[PDB]
Amino acid sequence: TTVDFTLHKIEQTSDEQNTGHDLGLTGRKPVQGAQFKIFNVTDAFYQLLENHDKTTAASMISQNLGQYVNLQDPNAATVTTDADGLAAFKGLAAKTNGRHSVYAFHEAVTPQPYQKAADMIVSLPVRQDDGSDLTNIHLYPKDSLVTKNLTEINEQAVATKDLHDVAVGDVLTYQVQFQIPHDIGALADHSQDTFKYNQFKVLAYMTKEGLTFKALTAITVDGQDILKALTGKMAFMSSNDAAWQQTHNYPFGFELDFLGGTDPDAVRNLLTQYAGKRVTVAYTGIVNEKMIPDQKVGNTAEVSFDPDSKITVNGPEIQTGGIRFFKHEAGSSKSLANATFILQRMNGNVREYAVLEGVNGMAGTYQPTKITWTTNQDAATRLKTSGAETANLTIQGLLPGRYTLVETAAPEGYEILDPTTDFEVIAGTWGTKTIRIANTPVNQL
Repeated sequence: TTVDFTLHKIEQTSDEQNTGHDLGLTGRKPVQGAQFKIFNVTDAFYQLLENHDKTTAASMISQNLGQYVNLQDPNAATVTTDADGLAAFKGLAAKTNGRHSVYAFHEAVTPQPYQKAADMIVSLPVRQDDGSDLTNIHLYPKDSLVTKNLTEINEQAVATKDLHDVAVGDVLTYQVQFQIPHDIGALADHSQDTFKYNQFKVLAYMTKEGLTFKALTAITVDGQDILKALTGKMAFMSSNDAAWQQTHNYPFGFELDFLGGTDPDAVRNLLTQYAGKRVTVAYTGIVNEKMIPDQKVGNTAEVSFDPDSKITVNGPEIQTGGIRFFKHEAGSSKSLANATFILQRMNGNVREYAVLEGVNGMAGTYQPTKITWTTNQDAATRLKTSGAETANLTIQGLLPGRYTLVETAAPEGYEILDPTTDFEVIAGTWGTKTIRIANTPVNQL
């Protein structure tokens, strides 16, 4: 007599069981391209069963399957999940050497950006509220999705999306969610003293200049803050440290390893308490003067447990606005230096004026570290034009929206023509055109 195993590979995004029956239209998301191997573990299971009870025997095999079977086995039948997450092992022996057969299921390959489902075993038979046994046994393995996201801007929450308009000086809270393996505390297969896992590296980075690393806000799992307990027992590094430029050359980022630090055994035990559960690693970065327009910068995140393999996920991109002006003489393209402006906006029937930080010495181009807005007009930063050729006043790090450039003082020898120049900042770009501004020469005597 024979038996079938239908697998229903599903996505997991939270903390979470196999009745053996079909659960029908569950309304959950499938996972295609996950290879599972099958192993008959009957003999090895029953040899364990002499000393240990059934739950203990199963636990023992769940961790360290490669101890009890050969995982790199050509003989072992492999099945890959299809577009609906379906995969079936057909035609297995319901009994093996006089006992009801016990089969194990190892996820051999696990697609991006998913962590593997636990190694599960099934001891036959599975029976119902009438004593009849199943012929086809439905299993619902769970691949935990690795995510990355931008969650807060200046400590305020924001609607999740793939492209965020920022302002220079903004603090951006990013997050990386991922699973703690169910076999984290396990020892290596065929080893008494060495551990299975000896690396648990999370590596976030931008390949472009926009951000500057601030901090590592929190680490949370099961609604518990871990970081406070963790810090000093794990290897940590940001792009602010000189160690970063040796191992990487990414402009921004950080690399945390739980099992790469001073006290890896201590952490492994803590990690085991929440084994299987999903952690979240929050970190902040600040938008610097090197964040420019016509630029979309995301970060990536590389979760890994060895140098050989890694799970890579991408978060949302960020861009910021800029604008150029060309202050000229009326009826020519002669550049006019030392024309004085201030930047204005409305804030609901109320006028505000821009104050720029980190802006001294700068004349033509302005590349501030922050911008704030005051109703006291005399406190606004007075902008000066250069003698530059195609554009002699540029400003960056603005949010998209509507502004007004207000000429406070014309350059000497000239009178103001258009005192108030209304203009729109376009999302993530320098804008449609460089905005020309004429000035009338007064032929003085």
